[PDB]
Amino acid sequence: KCRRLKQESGLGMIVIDYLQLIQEVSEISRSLKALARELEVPVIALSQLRPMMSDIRESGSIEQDADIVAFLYEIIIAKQRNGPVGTVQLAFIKEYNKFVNL
Amino acid sequence: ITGIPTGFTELDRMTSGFQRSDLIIVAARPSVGKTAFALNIAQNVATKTNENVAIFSLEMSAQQLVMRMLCAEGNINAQNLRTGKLTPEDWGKLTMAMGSLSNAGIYIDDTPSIRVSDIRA
Repeated sequence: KCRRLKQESGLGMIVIDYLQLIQEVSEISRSLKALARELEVPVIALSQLRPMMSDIRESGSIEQDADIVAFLYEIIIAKQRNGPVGTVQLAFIKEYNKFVNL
Repeated sequence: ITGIPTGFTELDRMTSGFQRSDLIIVAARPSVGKTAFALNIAQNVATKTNENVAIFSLEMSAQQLVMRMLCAEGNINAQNLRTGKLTPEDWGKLTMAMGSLSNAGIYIDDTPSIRVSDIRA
C-alpha cells in the first residue's frame, strides 16, 4: 500500500500503529527496516512494553534493526545512529490531547 | 451587599461583605486550603475593587506567595512555573497575569513571626 502511494502522490512518513499487533516479530522488524530503505522514508513503528532497552528486546529482536529507539515516560532517545543519546522533555495537555513544546 | 466583595457570589449573600470593624476568623485543618482561600479573597479585593489589602504571611515566604496568586490568575501551571520551562501558552499568560496583578493593591509582609503591636503599627 505504501509503495503505490509513493508513485501516485508523494509520501514522507509511514507511522505504523503498534508492531506487537501486526501479523516472529524479529522477522517483522527486519521487514520494516527494509521498507524504510526501499521507500527512502522514515518509518515510525510504535511498540508496547521505567523504561530501557531490555524491556522490548526480550520480545523479538528490533534492537539491531531500528536505528533510533524512542521511549515515552520524558522522551528518551535511548539509541540513535545520527549522534546523541539522552532525554528530551515534553509537556502534555490531555483535554486537547496534544503533546507540546517547552 | 455591604461591604467588600469576596469575589464569590454566594459567600457575598450570607455576609454582604466583609465590612468594616469586623474580625473574621477562617479555620481549617492542615492542607484543606485556608491560605489559598484567604489569598483569593485578597486577590479579588485587590484586582477587582480599588482597595489596598495587607497580607501578613508569617509561614510562607513573600515570593512563594506571589506565584500562588499568579497561578490563581492567568490560569497558569501544570507545566510548571516551579519546574523551569513553559509553553508559548504559559509565557503569553504570565505576562497578563503579571500585568493585571501588577496594578493590584496588595502589600505583603513575611516577617518571620511578629507580635500584634507590629501588625497594628
